[PDB]
Amino acid sequence: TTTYPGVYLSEDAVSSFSVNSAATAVPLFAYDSENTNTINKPIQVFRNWAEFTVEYPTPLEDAFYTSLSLWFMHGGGKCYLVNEANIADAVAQYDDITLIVAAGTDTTTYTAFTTVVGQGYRIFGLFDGPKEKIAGTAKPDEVMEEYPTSPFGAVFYPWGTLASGAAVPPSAIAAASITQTDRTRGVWKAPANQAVNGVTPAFAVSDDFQGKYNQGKALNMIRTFSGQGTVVWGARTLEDSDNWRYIPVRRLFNAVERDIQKSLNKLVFEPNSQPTWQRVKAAVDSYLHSLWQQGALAGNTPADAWFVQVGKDLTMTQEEINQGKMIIKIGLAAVRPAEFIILQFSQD
Amino acid sequence: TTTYPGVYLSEDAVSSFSVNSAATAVPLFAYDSENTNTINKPIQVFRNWAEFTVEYPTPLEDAFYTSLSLWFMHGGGKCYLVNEANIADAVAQYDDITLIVAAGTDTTTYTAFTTVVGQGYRIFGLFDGPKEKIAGTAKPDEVMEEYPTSPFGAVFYPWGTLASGAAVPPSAIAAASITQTDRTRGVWKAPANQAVNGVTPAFAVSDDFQGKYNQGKALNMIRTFSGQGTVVWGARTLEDSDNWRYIPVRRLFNAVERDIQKSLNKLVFEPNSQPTWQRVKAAVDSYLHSLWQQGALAGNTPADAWFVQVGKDLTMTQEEINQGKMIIKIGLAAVRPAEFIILQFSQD
Amino acid sequence: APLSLPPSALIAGVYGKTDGERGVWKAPANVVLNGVSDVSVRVTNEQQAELNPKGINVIRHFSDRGLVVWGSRTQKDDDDWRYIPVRRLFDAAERDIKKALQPMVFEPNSQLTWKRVQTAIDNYLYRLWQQGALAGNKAEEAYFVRVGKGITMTQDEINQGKMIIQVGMAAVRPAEFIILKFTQD
Amino acid sequence: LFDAAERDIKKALQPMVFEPNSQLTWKRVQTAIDNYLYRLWQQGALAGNK
Amino acid sequence: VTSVPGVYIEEDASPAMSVSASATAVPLFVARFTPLKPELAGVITRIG
Amino acid sequence: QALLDNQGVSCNLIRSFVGKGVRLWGCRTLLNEENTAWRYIQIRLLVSSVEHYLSKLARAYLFEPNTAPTWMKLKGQVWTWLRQQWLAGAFFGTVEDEAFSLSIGLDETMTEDDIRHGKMILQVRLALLAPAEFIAISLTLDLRD
Repeated sequence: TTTYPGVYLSEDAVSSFSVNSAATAVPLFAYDSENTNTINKPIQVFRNWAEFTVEYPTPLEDAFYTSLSLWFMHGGGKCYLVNEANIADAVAQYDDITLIVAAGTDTTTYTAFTTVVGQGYRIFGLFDGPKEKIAGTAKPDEVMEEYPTSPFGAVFYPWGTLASGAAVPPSAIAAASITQTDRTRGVWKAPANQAVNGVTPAFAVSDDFQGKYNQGKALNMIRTFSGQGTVVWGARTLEDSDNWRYIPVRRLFNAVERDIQKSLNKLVFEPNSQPTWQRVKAAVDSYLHSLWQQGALAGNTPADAWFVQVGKDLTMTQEEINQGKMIIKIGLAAVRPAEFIILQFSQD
Repeated sequence: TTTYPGVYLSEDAVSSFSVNSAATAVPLFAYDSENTNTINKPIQVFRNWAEFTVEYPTPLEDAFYTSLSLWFMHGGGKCYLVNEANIADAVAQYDDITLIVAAGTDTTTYTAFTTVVGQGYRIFGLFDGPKEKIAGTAKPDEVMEEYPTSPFGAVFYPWGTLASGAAVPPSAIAAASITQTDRTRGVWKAPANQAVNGVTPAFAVSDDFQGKYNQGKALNMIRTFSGQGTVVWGARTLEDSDNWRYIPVRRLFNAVERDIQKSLNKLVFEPNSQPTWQRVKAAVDSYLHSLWQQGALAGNTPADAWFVQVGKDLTMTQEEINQGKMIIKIGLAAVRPAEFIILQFSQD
Repeated sequence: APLSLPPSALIAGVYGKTDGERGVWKAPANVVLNGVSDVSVRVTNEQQAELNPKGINVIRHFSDRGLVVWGSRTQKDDDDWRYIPVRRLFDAAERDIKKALQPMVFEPNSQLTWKRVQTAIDNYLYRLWQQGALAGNKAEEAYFVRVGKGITMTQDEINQGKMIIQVGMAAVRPAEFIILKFTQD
Repeated sequence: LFDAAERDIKKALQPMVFEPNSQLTWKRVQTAIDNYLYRLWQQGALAGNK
Repeated sequence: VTSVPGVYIEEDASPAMSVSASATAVPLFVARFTPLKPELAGVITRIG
Repeated sequence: QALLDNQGVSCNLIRSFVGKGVRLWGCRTLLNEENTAWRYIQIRLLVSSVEHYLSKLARAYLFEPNTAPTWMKLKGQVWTWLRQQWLAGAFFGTVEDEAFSLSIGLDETMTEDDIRHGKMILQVRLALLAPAEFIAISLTLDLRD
């Protein structure tokens, strides 16, 4: 208003915006409801190794005690611990969960995993394998119907044994390989050849028993080589479709949208006009261009690597503008692991 | 402001910086907390031989006693002695610890070692070889996996038995070679020809059992010769990698930055301006150039022997400047140790 | 027994040193609190990660240098103003030009008044640019003050007597989260 | 000669067997193979001319 | 990934590799012998 | 052996010597710091007397006019005075130009706003000496056959 004479001043209305990167690793673990040597509190929050020792002063032998001791020993960070009846509540609240691992629970865990997928929370679990010693005489399929088929998760069979103490479920071994990966070099690279320390596998599998379990589903054995030892081996998800294999290409799309959806919550109820459309289009591709130089998604002439479009008649025509909708679409081509390396000799 | 008439005054505001160099050897010593013939205080903070002798006038034969005897026989420094339970704690406190010995203590030691490198605190630990007399007919790698792989460590087999006294782990013994290495010349020089005094190896090892275990991992047996007596022998980290073999070139970058990262802590919350950025660049390069003209790092025209780059868009673009973040990057030419020697004749 | 004290009193005095030698545009963090025993509750780095978003600041304790203030973030967290100095730089640049335009508030709206105001604002941001407070490069691009009639105005708001001063700066941001990223080559 | 040239490059590609298939990996592999046959050429083992 | 302002340290990791040659020698022989110890009955043994 | 921890601020040790008297053994201020030229207590105090000496003559030139010739009147004085003092070895540098430097001028210190605020501003430069505290000996036999 301009009621009285004098010196008035106004400032800018709106400023720029951009997305903040990630967290990439916050797991919740699988407590057991019938367990005794533990607290009756369902949800615990642990931040580092310090308070875990003052809460649990004695070294135990249970599967959860051997799992968190393997998480923190390879780095690790803020990790939760919930009972196996309250996953569907704990994910919908804490707003930062990435991994649902199974610390030796199978039956009631697979139902609570596919529950929070059904609402579309964009999460990535990972499961256990069978207990001991597939004989390898026959039956390649009947050990694989007890696992929920979905593009979220792997199984990690061979059951490392932790020669210091008792056995370790392999979800903890797989979760430790992701921690020293995203801290070292990105999330688009597979938790594939980074070695773990202090864990030996109980079995020696083969070179060819990997072969018959590489199609259909994704056993993803844990095999020890000469030189580098006790390393993980194979990064494959449960389906075999040419869009959704290769666990790192799933986690790339899984973490490239949880930072855009987190940022655009302060841009709703904004006027659906022309200066909005040229500002979101100029803010998204400035995040992808920072992601293309880092080697996350492959392609020259970076108009070929991705595309962003938003407008008035290419998308969201006039009648659905009157309903308030503001629809966009972006598409990008990620990288894939070089799982097979073949090389040809000739004479020329 | 300049309120009353008269004489006001201003001065210079802010100055330059350079890094403050090093300590290069602050070893904690692997006290065994179970041990009784000793102070059951876990952490011993020790300066030199004198307060050691007012602590221990008592000639013990346990390895830490034989350590600080040997350690302070080579001069020795303000070196500490914490138990096998309080590794990470004082490391999170004391901010100086460069070396980690193995006083025959391994089990929790290796885990706590791989714990803190799981958060990566820029240290070089070093381990013991196995106790005695590999037959060497066979079994070439199965003596190694008991030790966690890292770019940080070696084992130094022969158990230099110190014929004056008790059998000393060569973690203590090779540290004396380093003790007369940094005292001689820096860190990039490999402590690989410093001869130690009065210590006898249990085993006069080989050249071939030596030579066949030069690869794979970081055996690094300590062999008596003529001339040079009971001298250290072979320098290599655990991985046989092109980035990391040759422990001083690992330990170079282990030492190259803990000065720098410390030094610039005073310099945050500063206006992220262009004339800041050039000025920051102006201090390091000369310190590098000294260190290059020291011959610590290899390479002529030393802005070839390194590089350095920091700006507005070659580094640290707009929105993360707007996010407060600054990023820099360098890369450089270092020396490599001339481990091997072949030589060619010709009659021309 | 030592008595507690809410730190909003003595933190006002530490804004009086930073504007002395360094000026307004420097975030007060590395300044050291002058005379105290200890904090009431000891905060550590693992819950610093939680409290540094939802931006609130923190008094820290260090071993070598004692107590120190830490963090310079304001409350609401869009990229418009998340930093104390970028908020306080625009707050002080307005108050000095608004106090001196008050003597000329009823003068005629002709053209020779426009070039005399546009110059006295131009010679204020240029002096402030060349002492390291506007994050512009060696070009001129830190100010675009314009007061014309074809630009920034038109005829019909002259009749309901107005002037429009479109001015804009490019402030400097504090540098936190220094990242090294060593490489081999 | 072909039996020994394969066994040395196959042993060192085994550390990089799960890396992403982008373009900067391609030029780093093609160079480390280029600098292996060139050293073997200039010591008189590949029958090529100048 | 970065919350406390501080100063952060970070390196570039890469599997950058080169190739070095081994020797084309040292066979094994499958003739009959007379071992002295029972563990030398049916396992490969390195002779220097 | 306590206070040897250089985590709290510095001291000044006093030592009784053997072949000579009790020699003073500390001059390094409680800025427990390596780079600011505000250890080495004499450095703190050398400037302050010059500050006292330049304030000594500043109040002489009090209600001056703002003219460039009137600046020059002072400019000869300090250039006269400190020259002697640097040539008295109080200051660093083998030329006077690296000893001390003056930068009063029209927009070198001031502007017309400060001319119409009557400010009279100068920029005072000095390069710094250092005492020779420690003895880093190296030997070389140099075989000579």
